[PDB]
Amino acid sequence: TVSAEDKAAAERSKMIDKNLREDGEKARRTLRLLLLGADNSGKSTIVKQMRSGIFETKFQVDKVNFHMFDVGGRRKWIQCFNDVTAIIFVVDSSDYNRLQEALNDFKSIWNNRWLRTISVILFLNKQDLLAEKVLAGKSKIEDYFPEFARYTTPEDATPEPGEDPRVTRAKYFIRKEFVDISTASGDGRHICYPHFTCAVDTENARRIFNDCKDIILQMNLREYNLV
Amino acid sequence: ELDQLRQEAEQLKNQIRDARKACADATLSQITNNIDPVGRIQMRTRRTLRGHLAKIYAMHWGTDSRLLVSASQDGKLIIWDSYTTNKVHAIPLRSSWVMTCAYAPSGNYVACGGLDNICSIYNLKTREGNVRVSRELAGHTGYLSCCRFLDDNQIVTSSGDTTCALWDIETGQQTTTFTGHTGDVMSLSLAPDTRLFVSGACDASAKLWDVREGMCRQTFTGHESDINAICFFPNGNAFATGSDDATCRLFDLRADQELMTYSHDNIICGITSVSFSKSGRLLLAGYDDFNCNVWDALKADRAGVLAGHDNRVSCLGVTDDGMAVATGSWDSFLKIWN
Amino acid sequence: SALLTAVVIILTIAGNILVIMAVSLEKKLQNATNYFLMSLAIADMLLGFLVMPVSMLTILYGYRWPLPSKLCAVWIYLDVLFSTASIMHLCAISLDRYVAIQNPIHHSRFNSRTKAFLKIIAVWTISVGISMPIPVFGLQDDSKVFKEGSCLLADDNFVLIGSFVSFFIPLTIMVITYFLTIKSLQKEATMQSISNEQKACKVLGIVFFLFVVMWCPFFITNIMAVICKESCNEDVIGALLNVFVWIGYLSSAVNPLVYTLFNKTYRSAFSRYIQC
Amino acid sequence: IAQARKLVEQLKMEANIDRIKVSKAAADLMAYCEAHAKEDPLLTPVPASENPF
Amino acid sequence: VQLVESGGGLVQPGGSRKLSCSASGFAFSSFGMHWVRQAPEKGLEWVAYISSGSGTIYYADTVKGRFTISRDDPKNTLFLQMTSLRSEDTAMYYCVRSIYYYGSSPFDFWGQGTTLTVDIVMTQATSSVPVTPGESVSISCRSSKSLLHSNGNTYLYWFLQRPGQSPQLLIYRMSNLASGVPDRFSGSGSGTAFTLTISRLEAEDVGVYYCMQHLEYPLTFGAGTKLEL
Ligand SMILES: CCN(CC)C(=O)N[C@H]1C=C2c3cccc4[nH]cc(c34)C[C@H]2N(C)C1
Repeated sequence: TVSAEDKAAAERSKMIDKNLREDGEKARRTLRLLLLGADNSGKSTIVKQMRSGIFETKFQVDKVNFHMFDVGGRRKWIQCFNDVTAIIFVVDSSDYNRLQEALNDFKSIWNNRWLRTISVILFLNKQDLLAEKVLAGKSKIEDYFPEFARYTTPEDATPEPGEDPRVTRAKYFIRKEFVDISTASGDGRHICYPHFTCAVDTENARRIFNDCKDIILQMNLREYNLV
Repeated sequence: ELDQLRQEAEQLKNQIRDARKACADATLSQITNNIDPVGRIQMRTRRTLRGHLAKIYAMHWGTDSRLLVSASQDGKLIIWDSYTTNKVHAIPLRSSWVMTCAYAPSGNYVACGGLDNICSIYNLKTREGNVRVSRELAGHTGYLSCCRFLDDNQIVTSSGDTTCALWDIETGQQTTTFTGHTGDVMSLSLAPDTRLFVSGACDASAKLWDVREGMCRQTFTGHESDINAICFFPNGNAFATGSDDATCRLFDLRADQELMTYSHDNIICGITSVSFSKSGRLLLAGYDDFNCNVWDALKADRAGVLAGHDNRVSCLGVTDDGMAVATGSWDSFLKIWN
Repeated sequence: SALLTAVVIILTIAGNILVIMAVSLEKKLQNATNYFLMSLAIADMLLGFLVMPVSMLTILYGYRWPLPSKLCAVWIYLDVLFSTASIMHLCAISLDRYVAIQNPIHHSRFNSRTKAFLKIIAVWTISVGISMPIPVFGLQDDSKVFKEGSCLLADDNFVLIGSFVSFFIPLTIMVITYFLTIKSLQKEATMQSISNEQKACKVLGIVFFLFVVMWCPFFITNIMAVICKESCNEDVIGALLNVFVWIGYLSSAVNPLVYTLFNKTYRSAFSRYIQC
Repeated sequence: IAQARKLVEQLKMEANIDRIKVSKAAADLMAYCEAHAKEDPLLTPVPASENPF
Repeated sequence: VQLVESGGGLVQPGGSRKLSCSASGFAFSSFGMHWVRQAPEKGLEWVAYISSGSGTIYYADTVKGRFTISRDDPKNTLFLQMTSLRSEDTAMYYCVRSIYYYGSSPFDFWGQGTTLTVDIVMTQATSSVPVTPGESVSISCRSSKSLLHSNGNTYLYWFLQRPGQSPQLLIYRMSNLASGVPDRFSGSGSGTAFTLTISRLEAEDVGVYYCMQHLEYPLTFGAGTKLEL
């Protein structure tokens, strides 16, 4: 009870399915990331290794492969990116005036209900600019932030050789405030990876590959019932 | 002087509140009390459509009531035959992020759009046996949220730039621009006559527009948060809306006021989609709890539940004949219920 | 008395059944990894219902055959097949975990839900081949499997070669994998990442020790008997083996609970069904 | 500012519109549903022979 | 869209030959392809079919065991190998393209043809009807078995061959009209009885008209009716 033309239509449908499956296999070989910044960040120059609605960049390290997206063309469109591997957030360390605005933006992203299981890599840019302002002594962080004066750099903390004690106290002070928000909210689901960078630095791409290797390992321990 | 004008604006709003209070003679509840209840409605899944490898954002039904289109974030658009569950066509898209899809009344064309900020038209019937892009429409400065076709050469679009537009496909340019919202526009519905349309926005308000003269006839308020869905009653004299405050409301064009609200204490999640049956007796809604609830429009009592998804329900549709309902989800599947 | 043996049979059937129900009545547990676990469960439940009850009757009846004389080979065949399968599953779970930990990105790229089926086919195919000679060369000569009503194996060449292939080669692979996996987590340590790594090391160790303590005692004493002639020691040797085989069966009850409880989702599901 | 005087004109346009009482509007919608009741498949299940699914 | 065919000539009986068709202007891979022949003073008869993807191949009983069909998708070519030739094989061979999906039109385009010199029964009784410009005419076809199916579709097709040229589709599935065809033509019928009506007849409507069935394989055709001024 079946037509000759009906059998031929079913054969066309099966061929369409084979092509769709092959395209899906190509995707599981690639990793996707989202870039967020405030325009004084310098976010575009972060990846010097390689290169209106949306902009894209492609790069590769050690045979693994990566793609990055910036929607510079946020409450409603952020829902689409709930399956990305990680989110990269950039801030300018030297601007004391705009620091509180940056902290408030980070809290909203960390506590968003569609981004509960996504980890964040934090980049603190313009670390050369911060050093000259601290040494010059004209501008004081204490005026913008009252608690800085009653602060001591951690006892076991170690700084790179040559850096003045004053810079080590100031750099450690700014890193601590962002990590505090991360500890306060989501637990057992997501971590923040914090780094300090400069425009000349060329090692940014290696650092992202290393953080992704940690993100996949932690999920596998969860899948196998070990943790 | 600016302050003086602001006082004049408030005085006019005070007069508007008084006029709609004078027309509140009775309530919909007191008129419909004697009517007998609908009963209990139970429906079953009759078909499941499998093929998409990622979450589905939109769907649309053809006027024939047998063919449908679906859009997914895997970068593909598929046309399906509901009766035999066979795939007629598959179309590759240049940008992965797509938030809307439409089917022409003639059946010769389909349209799609998203974060690219462009609406693209595709020609289904041509010699050479392939589907090809016919025109690309550009000019909006924000993401495309919805699109519907008046005819083969007319389409209306909504955007995140707070504006709506009417276009001529052959020229590629906008005949009219509709402006007045202070928040992003998320949804659009066209009347059966095709002489008027309604829009919903994140400012928590809905406006009615005349297509020929590019003007706003009336403005409606009442919701406490963003409106994500909008639909028109079959007669054309009333409409329904859904919001992230967990309630749905019904408004009347001639009275100029809200008639009823549909809500329950247990439900705390937002509403993503809305639709009506052919008679208009039943209202169907989709929620972020993975379940769809059926409501009696006249008496505001829940009548049934249709839950078949392991993720958020994103889209809903009813056929012109009235025989079946279709649902889409972030679980990558589409189901047909009767 | 003999009723104590009964507790093992009731527990194995009940525990294994609940694990099958959970994968069936939950969708968060529908990964390829959970499917291999369900295949292991089927083997342990069957051994309990079929071979393990027949063993008890032998206790009360003095090893005489209440059942017909010509069916002894069928009983011996089923035990070798079901038990060999369980040991083979555990070795594969160990080698898949190592690749996940050492190379986390490559494992994620090639887990396709087709690789689970390929692993299940190989584990069952190896077992059927080792079990198959018994009802082929031994069955024809009925005397080989009977000792004055003993219903015990008599071959002195199958026991030696078979024991090495089924247990000793799998045991050696498990020991080398364990040393490599623990060392890999330690180097990463040399943050939350560290505590999770420390909890995982403890869980892997408990599972390895259970396998060695349960199975090794029956197998070592069986091989020692064949080699010895005048260091045999007579009656006690035969008695010790009867007690040890029951201890090995108990592993079947323990294996389902150990491989599933450390996950919170499993504990919640088991509770609801038990309350029902 | 031009914006304030453009908002004023729109508010005046919406004020001068005829409106009808709620009873008439509700009574009209109830009438439409009663008339088209027998032609809705979802409200009353159709026989298996008629169903295309 | 163009289909060009070559490889033909005189052959002695018991010989072999290969015929080739070249395609341009369309997507060759997505379309199924067929072969048909017309004897020196007779009518159309089907020979073989190859599906897109090369999955399904079907043959007429007369040519089965002595003929093979193949396709080369990269080079856009189709071929027929013929062996143990007999006198009955003399005819003109054509290539036809067909696509199958809901709402599709099969048998839309036919090639010019090459010449070689070496079951449901469909009946159209009228062999000749005289005609005048400006008048309405009707043509009728009858079938041994009903062409209506439980799906609700009746499978009958109509074609016209004007003098000196290949056949052209006019109507598909009983009532539907092909693209680029004037609205004067119309089709109506019932299972086992069918009619095609032409109004306002004009010159360029003169030729032989044929009816075909696509309900089951083998595919069969009627003898044909000729309209002459
Ligand atoms: C059927 C019960 N009887 C008859 C008294 C037994 O003698 N059974 C014992 C022998 C066994 C054996 C021997 C050689 C190789 C092997 N590979 C796997 C096994 C095995 C299973 C193992 N079982 C658990 C115990």
